[PDB]
Amino acid sequence: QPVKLKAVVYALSPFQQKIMTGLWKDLPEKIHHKVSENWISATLLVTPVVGTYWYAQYFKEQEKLEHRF
Amino acid sequence: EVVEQVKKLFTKLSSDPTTTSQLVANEPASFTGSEVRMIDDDLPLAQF
Repeated sequence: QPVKLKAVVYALSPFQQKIMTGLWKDLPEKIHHKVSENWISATLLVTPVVGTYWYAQYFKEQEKLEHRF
Repeated sequence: EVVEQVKKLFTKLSSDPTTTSQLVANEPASFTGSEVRMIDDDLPLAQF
């Protein structure tokens, strides 16, 4: 079923705009946004992997030293 | 007779030195590829 919309849209031709310079425009703010929104998500993905890996190396090292005469 | 009445009546004209060819030269007209879409789905016919 079609929607029934009322809007005004202005568009400029692709051959009247700069195409690539927008990739490195306000670069610091982009990084700021990415770390600000996603630091909780990155912690919930990185902490269990690194924590479990670190414990396994910690376990294997001690177990290797108890069996050593 | 038209020339004589024009000479008689059209006396108090401005005589400003501004000339149309200089006006178009300092403010030229250029074409910009672009579009405006006025979406209104209550009108019965579309016109573009």
